[PDB]
Amino acid sequence: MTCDKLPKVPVPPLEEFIKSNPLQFAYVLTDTFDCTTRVYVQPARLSPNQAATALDIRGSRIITNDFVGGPNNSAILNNCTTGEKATWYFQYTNLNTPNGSSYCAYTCNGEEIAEYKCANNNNGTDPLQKQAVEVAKKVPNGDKIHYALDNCPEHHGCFAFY
Amino acid sequence: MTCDKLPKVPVPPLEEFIKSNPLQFAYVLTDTFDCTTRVYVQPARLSPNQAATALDIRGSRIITNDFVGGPNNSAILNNCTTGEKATWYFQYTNLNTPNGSSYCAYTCNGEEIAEYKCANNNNGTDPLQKQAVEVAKKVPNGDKIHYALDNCPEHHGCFAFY
Amino acid sequence: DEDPMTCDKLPKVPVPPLEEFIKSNPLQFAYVLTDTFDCTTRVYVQPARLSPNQAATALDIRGSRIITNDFVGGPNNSAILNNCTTGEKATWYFQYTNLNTPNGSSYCAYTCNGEEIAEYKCANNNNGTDPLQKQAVEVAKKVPNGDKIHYALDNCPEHHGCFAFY
Amino acid sequence: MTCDKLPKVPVPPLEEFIKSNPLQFAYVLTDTFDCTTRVYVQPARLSPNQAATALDIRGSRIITNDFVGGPNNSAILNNCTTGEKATWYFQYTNLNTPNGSSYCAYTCNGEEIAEYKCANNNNGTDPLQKQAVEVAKKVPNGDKIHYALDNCPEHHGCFAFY
Ligand SMILES: O=Cc1ccccc1
Ligand SMILES: O=Cc1ccccc1
Ligand SMILES: O=Cc1ccccc1
Ligand SMILES: O=Cc1ccccc1
Ligand SMILES: O=Cc1ccccc1
Ligand SMILES: O=Cc1ccccc1
Ligand SMILES: O=Cc1ccccc1
Ligand SMILES: O=Cc1ccccc1
Ligand SMILES: [Cl-]
Ligand SMILES: [Cl-]
Ligand SMILES: [Cl-]
Ligand SMILES: [Cl-]
Repeated sequence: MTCDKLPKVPVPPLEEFIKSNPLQFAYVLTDTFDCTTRVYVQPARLSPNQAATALDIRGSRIITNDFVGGPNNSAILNNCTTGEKATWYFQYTNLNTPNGSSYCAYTCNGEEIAEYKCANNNNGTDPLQKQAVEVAKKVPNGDKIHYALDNCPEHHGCFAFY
Repeated sequence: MTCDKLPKVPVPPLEEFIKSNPLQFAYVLTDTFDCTTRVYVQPARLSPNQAATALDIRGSRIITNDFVGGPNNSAILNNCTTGEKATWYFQYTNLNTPNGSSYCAYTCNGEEIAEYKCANNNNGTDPLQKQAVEVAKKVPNGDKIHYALDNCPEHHGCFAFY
Repeated sequence: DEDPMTCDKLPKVPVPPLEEFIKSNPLQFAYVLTDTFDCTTRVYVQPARLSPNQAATALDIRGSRIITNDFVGGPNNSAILNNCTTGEKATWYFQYTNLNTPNGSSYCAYTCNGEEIAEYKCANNNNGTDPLQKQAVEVAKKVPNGDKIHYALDNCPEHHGCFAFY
Repeated sequence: MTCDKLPKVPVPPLEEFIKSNPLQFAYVLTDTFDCTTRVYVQPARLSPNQAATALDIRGSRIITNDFVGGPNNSAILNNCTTGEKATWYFQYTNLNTPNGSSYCAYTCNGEEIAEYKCANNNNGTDPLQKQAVEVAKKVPNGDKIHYALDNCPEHHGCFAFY
């Protein structure tokens, strides 16, 4: 019912995310992650810290965050343009089923949800994603969570990018 | 001597490119691809044509091209923003050695080279990349081929993004 | 048809006559990119009588702090700024202006770092009620680096008698 | 003789002040207003009280006072930071001549001059400014009054600001 008490499933192995690539966010909190494609990237072989990278792609715009495991099934993100950190958790994951992948992740501002990302690669047909959104929408600030794929730009021959 | 008669090695399997992720371009033709990270993406599970996607990331800007294999060891690109096509080839590839990956690819304007991209994930240490750049520079328009990683922006805690 | 995708492709309307800006004084920045220009009031100033270069000045006022930039017209409907404190220059443009309407003034202005937006200032004097402003912000947020653009007027310090200053 | 007996010329229309923007203070009492530029601002469109604002700008610092007309050719100020009040008068004004603008204003501690400001946009060439300063100095505490543009910071390419 409040953000700090939401579920926190274990972060799947990185390989499970990469096998899901690319995804799209079906539901998000702020406007930032509307009409967005997610790509996960393994650490560079010469990276000293071996952090993976999450790519949030909206047309010609890209938002990049290295991330690593933290306590309590957290993912600690480092914004690659600013160096600021954010602590994220997974409400649920359901990766690489025979009907594809979905998950919902979130980051808190105390008892408020500061951001929400529900990703899938199956046109939003995972029944888990429905249940999860309904729960998160009732958390403080979660009234803002909305469907993120209405009236997105037209494509020019590519399926996942525009 | 001329672009049309450069080497055309077999395109490696996609998984070889993905296992090399992420790469940087050490030598390019146009300055669009300066200070750039390359990430490859598998086709979306629901994508009708099953085209892979090359991501060309320069700080906060991303260029995306779907691609599929064509005749004569070619890759056919589809710019996701404009819908413009281009036929590309690999001069050589050397992916996933015990010293990492490098390759050089090119597209032609008849006998001149229109674009050149030499990627690696080993700080430019593959012998083959030296040989291959010197050859491509000697072709019509390869005077414009330059080292692409001079004076790039400073990072904020991420290894391969800025 | 489709929004501009990089900062270099944003619209560039004519810089209104200085006098239209001065008649809009003072304005507040509803949306900005860096945090520097949160809780900020804009005042335009004509060139001084004895100004050798006849540059106007934009004042960005945050409580008891001020940032100042001389500006002059440039090619392609640019304004070229000179930071009065550092001598740093920057080429700006207007995404739109809608000054001195029956519902007041708004505009949005920007400066690019190539294809990314480096700074963004949307000002108004009508409590953010201009529909043009809202659509301008949506377009600008979508270019590289535009995700940092944010509402700039939350949790600003308490005033002590004055409407536009604090 | 005494501050309470100084001239009190009419407050010029606000448009006359704004047409004079910007000015510098050639003489002041307190060193607070040394090396200082004056800018006048019209009331905000939605200001309920419709007070104008006087801006005192010294490098990167600014003092702001809302002001309205009051009894006896007075301007009543409201410090925007402190909420504090001052009653000021004009000793003279000489706005928008063919040689530019000048004026001198003052506020009193009874018979002592509390603060004094003489502004101009013509490098202090207005004969009226000379005579008005000479007179102000002979007032109790008017010994403090000094040429205020000695030893001011160097500029970085702007005429009226630093
Ligand atoms: O953007 C959110 C996120 C969450 C977990 C891992 C990577 C990224
Ligand atoms: O059509 C967009 C898209 C992107 C990623 C996954 C699935 C669909
Ligand atoms: O950017 C060029 C390229 C070449 C081959 C495959 C994918 C992309
Ligand atoms: O060679 C290392 C490297 C650096 C940046 C991005 C990708 C790879
Ligand atoms: O501070 C931004 C700016 C832009 C155009 C004109 C004046 C100021
Ligand atoms: O929108 C009105 C306003 C408020 C404070 C300062 C300037 C303008
Ligand atoms: O600071 C002095 C003053 C006097 C009259 C009007 C505005 C300001
Ligand atoms: O350079 C100082 C200055 C400031 C305002 C008006 C005239 C001159
Ligand atoms: Cl996520
Ligand atoms: Cl390539
Ligand atoms: Cl501006
Ligand atoms: Cl004054």
